[PDB]
Amino acid sequence: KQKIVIKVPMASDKCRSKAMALVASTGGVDSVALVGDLRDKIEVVGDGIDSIKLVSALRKKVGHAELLQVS
Amino acid sequence: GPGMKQKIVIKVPMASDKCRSKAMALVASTGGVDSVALVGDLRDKIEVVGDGIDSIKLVSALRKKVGHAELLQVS
Amino acid sequence: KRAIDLSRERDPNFFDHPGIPVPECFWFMFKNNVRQDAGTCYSSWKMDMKVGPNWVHIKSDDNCNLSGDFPPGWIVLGKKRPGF
Repeated sequence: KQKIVIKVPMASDKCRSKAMALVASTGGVDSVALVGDLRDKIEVVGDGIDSIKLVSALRKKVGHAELLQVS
Repeated sequence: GPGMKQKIVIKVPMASDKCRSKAMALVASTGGVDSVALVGDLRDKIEVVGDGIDSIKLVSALRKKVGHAELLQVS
Repeated sequence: KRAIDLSRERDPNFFDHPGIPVPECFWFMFKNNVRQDAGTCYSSWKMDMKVGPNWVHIKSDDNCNLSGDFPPGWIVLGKKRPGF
């Protein structure tokens, strides 16, 4: 079980919706929280999540996702 | 809950892990949602926190897109 | 089990959502003294919860004691979380 935090630059609430849907759809997810003043940091907790693959998926779907924390 | 955020709990279909993940994705995608978590003794419920969430509209959307859904808590 | 003992109940599944205060209580729902579900809730607060066939308004006091008009065979009980 890990806590992963990813910054996803958001152009709009459509970006936030897409990013949250993608993360929450991921196998092994327990929880997802959208945090930050601009609601552009995603905290995801769960088991067997590949943080690099999740960042790559967000880069493809949304925007230049940046990995902040894996713990 | 105390303050300006709503917390609700919706029981979601457990047809498969993928079905439960589709339900998670739909709720997480909803306007005004801050956070979602799998809760319940059987991890068959989604707890969602945010503001301006229409719990009844969300139940209807889950039933349309995913499978049967049931509101179980508002706080 | 079939005798309620909150001192021996496993902690519920929970997530302390970051956008809201951390709830102080655990609740446990029983039918015929058999655990059906559990979660977190605020002390000194109120919630509406589906308890068997009925929607029930549940109040909590400052010590996580819960009150509500539960349908026959059902009860929801509270206790303080660790550190509260």
